[PDB]
Amino acid sequence: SLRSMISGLGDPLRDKNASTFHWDRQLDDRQLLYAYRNSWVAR
Amino acid sequence: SLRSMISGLGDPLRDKNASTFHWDRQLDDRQLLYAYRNSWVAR
Amino acid sequence: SLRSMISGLGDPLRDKNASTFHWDRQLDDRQLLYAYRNSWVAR
Amino acid sequence: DAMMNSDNTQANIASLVFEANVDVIGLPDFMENMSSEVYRQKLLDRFTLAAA
Amino acid sequence: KAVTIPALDAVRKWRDWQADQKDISRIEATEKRLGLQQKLLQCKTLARLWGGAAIVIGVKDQDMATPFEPETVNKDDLVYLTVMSRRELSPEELEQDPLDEFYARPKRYQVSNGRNLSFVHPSRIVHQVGETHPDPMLATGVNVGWGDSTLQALYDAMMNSDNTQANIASLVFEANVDVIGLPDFMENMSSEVYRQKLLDRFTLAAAGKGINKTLMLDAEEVFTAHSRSFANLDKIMEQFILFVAGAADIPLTRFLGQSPAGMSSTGQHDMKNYHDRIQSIQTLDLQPSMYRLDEAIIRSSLGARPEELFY
Amino acid sequence: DAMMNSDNTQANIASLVFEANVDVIGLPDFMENMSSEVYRQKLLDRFTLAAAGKGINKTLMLDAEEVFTAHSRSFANLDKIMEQFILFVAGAADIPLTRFLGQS
Amino acid sequence: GKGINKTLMLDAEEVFTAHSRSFANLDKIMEQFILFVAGAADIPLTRFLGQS
Amino acid sequence: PAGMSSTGQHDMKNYHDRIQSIQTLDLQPSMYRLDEAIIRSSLGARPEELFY
Amino acid sequence: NPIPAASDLKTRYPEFTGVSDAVVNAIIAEVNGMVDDGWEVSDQKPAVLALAAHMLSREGYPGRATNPNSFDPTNRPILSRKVGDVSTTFGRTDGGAAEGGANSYNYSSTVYGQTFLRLLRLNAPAVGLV
Amino acid sequence: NPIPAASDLKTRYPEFTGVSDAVVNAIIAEVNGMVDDGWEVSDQKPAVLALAAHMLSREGYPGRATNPNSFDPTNRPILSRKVGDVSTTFGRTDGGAAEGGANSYNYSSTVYGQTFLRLLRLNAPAVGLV
Amino acid sequence: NPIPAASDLKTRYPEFTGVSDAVVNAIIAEVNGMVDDGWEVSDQKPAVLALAAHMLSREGYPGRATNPNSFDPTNRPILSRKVGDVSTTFGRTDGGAAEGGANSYNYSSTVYGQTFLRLLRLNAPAVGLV
Repeated sequence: SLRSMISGLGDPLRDKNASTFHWDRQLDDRQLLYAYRNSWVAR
Repeated sequence: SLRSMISGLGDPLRDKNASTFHWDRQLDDRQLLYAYRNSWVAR
Repeated sequence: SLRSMISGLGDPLRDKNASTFHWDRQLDDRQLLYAYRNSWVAR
Repeated sequence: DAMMNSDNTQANIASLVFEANVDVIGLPDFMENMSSEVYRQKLLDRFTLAAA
Repeated sequence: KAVTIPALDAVRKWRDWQADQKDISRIEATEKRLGLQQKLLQCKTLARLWGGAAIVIGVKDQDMATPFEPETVNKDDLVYLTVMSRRELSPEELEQDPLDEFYARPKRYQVSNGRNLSFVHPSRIVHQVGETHPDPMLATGVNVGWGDSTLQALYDAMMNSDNTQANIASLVFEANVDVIGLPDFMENMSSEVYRQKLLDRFTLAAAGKGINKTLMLDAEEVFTAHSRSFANLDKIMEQFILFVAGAADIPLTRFLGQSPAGMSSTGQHDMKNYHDRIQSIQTLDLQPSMYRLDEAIIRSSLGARPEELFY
Repeated sequence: DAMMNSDNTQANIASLVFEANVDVIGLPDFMENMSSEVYRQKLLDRFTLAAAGKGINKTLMLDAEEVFTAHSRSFANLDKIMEQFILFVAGAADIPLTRFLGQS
Repeated sequence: GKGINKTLMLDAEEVFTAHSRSFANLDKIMEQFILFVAGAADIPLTRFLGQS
Repeated sequence: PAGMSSTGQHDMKNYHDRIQSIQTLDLQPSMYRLDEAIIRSSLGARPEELFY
Repeated sequence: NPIPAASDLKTRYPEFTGVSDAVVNAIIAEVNGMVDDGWEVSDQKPAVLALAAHMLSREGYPGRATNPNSFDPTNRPILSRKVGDVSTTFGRTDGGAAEGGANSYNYSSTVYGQTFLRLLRLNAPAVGLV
Repeated sequence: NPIPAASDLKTRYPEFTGVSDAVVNAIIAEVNGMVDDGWEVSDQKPAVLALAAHMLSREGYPGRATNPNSFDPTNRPILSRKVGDVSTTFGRTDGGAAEGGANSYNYSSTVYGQTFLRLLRLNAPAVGLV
Repeated sequence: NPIPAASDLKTRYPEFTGVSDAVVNAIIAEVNGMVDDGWEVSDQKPAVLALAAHMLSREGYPGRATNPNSFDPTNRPILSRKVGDVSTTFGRTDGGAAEGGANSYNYSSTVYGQTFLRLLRLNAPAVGLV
């Protein structure tokens, strides 16, 4: 990753480009039925 | 690298083009599971 | 050559299109070495 | 030098997409609402539900 | 790239001999033993970068800078091929007599390190230059009996392109700078405790502005935004690497790899000009200077040298 | 004459890229801060650290009097001009541009 | 040293305008005059002006 | 997709001209104490007209 | 600010010699937050000693009054008096009076603040990067 | 500034002859930071000697007063007097009075600063590259 | 400027005949930096001799006063007097008074500077290429 001392190019407090990002897990048990049945994209 | 005496073309205090850049190492142990499972780009 | 009595189309005092032009000879003895050695166009 | 020119401009142009359009709201006397804790949370709690 | 590649493509494939009396096999074994393929590449690049370079031949039991022909010796004796730049030679005569072989050429080379002095005769030396100087007697500088470098002519074309790369990549940081004008800002910034009360709050208020957060300002505070212009700054970047590639005399299908901005490489005559330039090095810079070689190495086929043997 | 037309316009158009966008800052009473040595280094040392990092990830703070305009130059059609002058050199040398300027 | 990496400081009275000239269509004019020379010499532009 | 000089006969013929200048100028000379020792390890006997 | 500028304005600004209680404890404590170690050494003493005199003279005389107790809480400027027959005309001051605003603090009314205001401009350049 | 311009304004500017304590130690120490070695040699003496007289005449007379003690802390200009029957009319000065601002320092009110102001323009050209 | 224009303004400008100490050593030394060898020969003498008289008449009379000592440090213009009953009305001058600025030097107030100002325009064309 990049980080510059001036202009804050990789600072996870000031810049928010990719410096402030992560992933949280996601779960679904009922809307698998709703999305398959009511969306042509998912079916 | 270039550096001009006037107009500061390669000065690591004034210009920030590539004169103020480096790399820090990055590490990840848990979000390898989150990114593989929840992102089609990573999978 | 053209020359109009109104609007001065070929007058060598008023119009300067080609009516005020000639050629002077040009000479060079040392800068033949400078131009051949320091210019990729001339070499 | 050729590498660091390309990798800097990738991280700059992907930073502008977050600020694709920022908007401001100018209140007339905003110096005085933001002068205590109980007053300013009366303001910012309502602007959350109004600018969401 | 302007130094190495037009000298590297001249010794990629090279020198298929002619006669076969089981002798094309061991006339290459003397080349592969000495490493004559690599040492001609490493010599031409140093002549390309610096003013010139030279490789010196060593035949066994040969004394000094004599009038030195390694052509009469009919044996299997050849050991030395050391290659040195103009840094490690010395062209310390000229001998302007208009009748001698190697006229206007230095006649004697002070070359050794450490032990001795070792005057060396030019017929023991392959003489390589970068660019031939037009008036070699009036020439000056370090390269006196040598040629001129090829960063001489393309120095102006190179520095035009490398400056505009570092300028246009500097504008991307200032792609859009914005200002905020407070009414009485002269007085908040008048002590240390007051100004950190201001700048700590503007950090947390100007960090997250964008699509999903909206700024709140007073009706006096201004917030203008100044967007710079990047119009036509990409056809400028490609017209300067034309003039470098023209200065190096390499087309942009070899310089800058296979570039997508090449629209005159028609499918039959792509690089036929570039191979016409290399064959003018193989027959005008490497063919004459290897004349004390290439009759000495065909002499090292057990002493016997034919006449109708060539390559 | 054909050579010096082309080599002058190369060194001019590559000079404008340094001045691609120059910006000014107008202080109200600037005649008086710049009147001694100790006063003006109090000003120019702070404007160094305040105009070094401006850009996408930092925002300037100015007074409401201070101006900050930005003057952007124009690079329109300055690349079809650069290629019409190397035509006239290659025509003067009587070499086509598939040999002059390499395979262009 | 004014340009990308340095900023001018002026007084609020001092003006600093910038006058940019125009180079529109001045390259189709340059090529229509060498037509009329090559037509006058009765040489096509594939021999006059090399392979243009 | 931003490659518009890969004509359908001479796509990457320059890239294979660069690799053959590594195979015969950086890997061929430095393996000279090899490649005569490994053909020597064919039960001790080494021919002369054996190459690759 | 290692040394609070106390009790020197009676010597420096000679008109103020009324009281020393409604000056040092009352106004010097209010003012000296404006000065800092970031200023020059020749300015940390007179600028506090001048801005405090501005707050004194914004009221009547140091403890808001001299020996006659005629002080108005709005400093209403006087246009014209007459003592043949007693007649005065006053000024008009409601949000701002004469080239003076209504949302800021006016430092340009007395001499005591104008000498502060040219010291405030030289020592506190106005810019930030946050 | 190797030599502080002290006690010469009594000879140069002949009206000031009241006190030498409220001038040299009180105002010359405030003013001479404006001059520098970067000016001309013919200007380092008179410009300090004129700007200090501006600060003197901005107050009453050198120690703020002459022998009558009638000084107003706002230098309110006088429009019209009359001594047949005693009547005066004054000026109006609240943020700024007559072509004078409210956020700067006005050097163009007395002669003593206007002679400084044409020496300040010639010797301090206003530009910077930072 | 090989010859400083001294003591000729008493002959050239006949009103000034008061003192020769507060003129030559006091004002001629301040003024003559404005003239140069780059002007005409017919202008290096009268322009210095006129701009110095402007600085004299900006004050009262050569050493700031004539024999009556009635000088005001702000040159406040007089609108109307009356000597049946003594009554005057004055002018208003705070940053600038009547078509006169607040950040420059006004050369167009007296005749002595206006004769300089038409000699300054002819001999100093205003352009630079830096």
